[PDB]
Amino acid sequence: KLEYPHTDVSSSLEARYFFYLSKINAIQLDYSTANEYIIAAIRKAPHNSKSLGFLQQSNKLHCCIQLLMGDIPELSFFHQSNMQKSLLPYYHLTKAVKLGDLKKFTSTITKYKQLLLKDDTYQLCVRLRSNVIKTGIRIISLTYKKISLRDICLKLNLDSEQTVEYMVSRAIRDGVIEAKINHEDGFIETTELLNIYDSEDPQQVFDERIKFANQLHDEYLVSMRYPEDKKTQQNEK
Amino acid sequence: IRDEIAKNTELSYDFLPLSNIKALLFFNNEKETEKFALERNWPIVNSKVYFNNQSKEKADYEDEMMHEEDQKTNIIEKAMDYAISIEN
Amino acid sequence: MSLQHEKVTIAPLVLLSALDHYERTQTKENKRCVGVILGDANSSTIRVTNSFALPFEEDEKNSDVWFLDHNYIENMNEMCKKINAKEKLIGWYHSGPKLRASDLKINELFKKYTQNNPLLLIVDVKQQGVGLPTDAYVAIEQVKDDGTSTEKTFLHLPCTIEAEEAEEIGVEHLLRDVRDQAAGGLSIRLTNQLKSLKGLQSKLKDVVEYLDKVINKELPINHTILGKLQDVFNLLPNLGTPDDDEIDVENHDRINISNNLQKALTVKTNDELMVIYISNLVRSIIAFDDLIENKIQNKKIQEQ
Repeated sequence: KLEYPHTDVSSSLEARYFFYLSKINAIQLDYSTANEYIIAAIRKAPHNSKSLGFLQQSNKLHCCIQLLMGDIPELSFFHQSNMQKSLLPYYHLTKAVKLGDLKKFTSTITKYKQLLLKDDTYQLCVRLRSNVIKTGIRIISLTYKKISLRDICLKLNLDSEQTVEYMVSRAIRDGVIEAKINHEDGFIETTELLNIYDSEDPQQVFDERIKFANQLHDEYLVSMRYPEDKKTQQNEK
Repeated sequence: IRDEIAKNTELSYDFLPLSNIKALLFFNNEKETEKFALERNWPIVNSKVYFNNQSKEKADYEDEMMHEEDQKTNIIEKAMDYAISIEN
Repeated sequence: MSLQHEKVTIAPLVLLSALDHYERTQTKENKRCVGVILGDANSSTIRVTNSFALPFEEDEKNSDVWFLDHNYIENMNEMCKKINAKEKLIGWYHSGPKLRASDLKINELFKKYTQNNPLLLIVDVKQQGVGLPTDAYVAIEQVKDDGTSTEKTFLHLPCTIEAEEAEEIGVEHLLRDVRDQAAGGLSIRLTNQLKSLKGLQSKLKDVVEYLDKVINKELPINHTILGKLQDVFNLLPNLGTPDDDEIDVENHDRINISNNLQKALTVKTNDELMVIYISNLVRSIIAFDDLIENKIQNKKIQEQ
C-alpha cells in the first residue's frame, strides 16, 4: 500500500529503503527481487570511510542472499576487501556451501553463531542448509552424466538410494539439478546439453536486454534538460 | 507429504511399478495406492502408472482459457514495440 | 501480327493530357473520348510518349453506332512527324471507364494504320482506386478449348510507368507531396506494411465470391482463371519444415544487431547527459559575477 516518493529524496534515503525491502523479502521465500534491491542499495549509498557502518551491513547481506538463490558470490570478493575482519565468517559460510560438504557447514554456523546473530543473518543460515545439498548434488550430476545412486551415496555420504532419490525428485521440480531419474536402471541421467541456437530461445532473452536499454533511454531524456532549464531561467551575462 | 511426493515424481519418470509407488507415497495397502492414482488422474494399465496424463490435462486447460496471446508475446508484437518506443 | 506488348511503360504526360482532352470536348454522361497514341513499338516495352485527340462522337442509343474521321488521323500524324519522327500510330486510347466489346470493332480499324498490334489503353478519367488508373489491353486472336472458333478478345497487359529524366523532374517541381504509399522513414514503412497487407485481403475476398458466381449464378468457366489459382496452392510456403527453423535462426541474427545498436546509442546519449551538467557548473560561476554587474545596471535605470 505504496506511497514512497522517487520525486525528491536524497540518495541516502533510497539506500535505507532498498536495504529494508531486500531483508524483509528474504525470510518470506522471495530471493529474486531481493537481489535487485540489495545490489541497488549499495551503489546508491555514498562510498566513504564514515559511512562504513551502513556499507559493511549491506555487504554481509548481499552474499548471504546469493547463497539463498543457490548461486555463489566470488571468493575474490572476500579477499581484496578492506572489510576482511568483519567478512571473516562469510567466507567460510560460502566455502562450506560451494564445496557442498554438509559437515563443514554444521561446524561453521555453530562457531560463528554469536557474530551472525548480531547482523541477524542467523535465521537465514538455517535455510542455507538446503542450499548446501543442492550444490553438492549439482556437482555430481555435472561431472558424471549417468551415475548410479549407489555412487552418489559413496561420494557425499547419503544414507541410502532412497534418500538421494527424494532429494533429486524435489529438486528438479524447481529445475535446480535439471535431470530426470531412471528408476528401473538405477541412475540419474542429466538432461543439460545446450545448443539453443536452434531454439527460438534468443528472442525472449534479447527482449529483456532491449527493455533495459529502453529504460536507460527514458531515464536520460527527462533528466538532462531539467537542470538546463532552471540554469537558463536564472540570470547570466 | 503424499501430494508433495506425487507432484515431484511426475518430472522424474513416466512410470513406476505398482510396488515402487506404495513405498514412495506411503500407504499400507496396495488397493489404496491404486485408488488414489485413479482419483488423481493416472491410469494404471499394465501395472505401470502414467504420470504424464494429469500433466497433459492441466496443460490443455491453460491453453483452453485465453489471456494468452500477449503473455507469451508474438514476433510481430516485439517488433511493433521497438519502433514505437523510438518514435515518440 | 505479333505480340511484343509484354510491358507498356506510359509517360506521366499522357495521363495528364488525356484528362485535359476529355474535359475540353466536355464528354460526360457516358460519352467517350478517343485519341491516337503516338510512340515507339517493336520493343518489348511499349513506350507511350504522346497522345492527341481525334474527333469522335459516340452515340447514346447504341454503343455499336459511332462517328470517327479517318481523314483527320493522317494530318495529325504528319505534323507530329515533323516534331519528332520516332512517333507512329501504336493504338488509341479509350477514356474508359471500363472495357467494352464495341471497342473490338474500333480496334480492327486502327489495325490498318499500325504495323504493330493495336494498344487499347483505357485511360480512366474517374481516378478510381489507389493504384493505377490505367489498365492496358491488346486485341489478340485465339481459339480455345471450349469449342470456340476464331475469337477476338482482349488480354490484359500489366501496366507500368516510366518517365524520362526531363519529364520526371518536371513532376518533382510541380509537387512536393510525401505520399501515403511511400516507403521512407520508420513511421512511413509501418504505415505501408499495414496498407500492403490489407491490400491483399481485399483482392482475395473478391476471388472467393467470384467462385460462388460460376457455380450457382452461371458466370463462365475459363482455364486461364482456374490455372492461376492452382499455381498459388502449389508454390505455397510451408512452415514447421527445416526452412522455417532456419527463418527463426535468421530472425535471431537481425534481433541481435538491433540489440547491439540499441546499447551503442545509450553510450553517445549518456555522453551528452554529463556534458549538459558540466556546462551548468561553468554557467553558475558566470551567473554569480553577473549579479554585481546587474546591480550597477538596475541602478543606472533609477538614476536617469
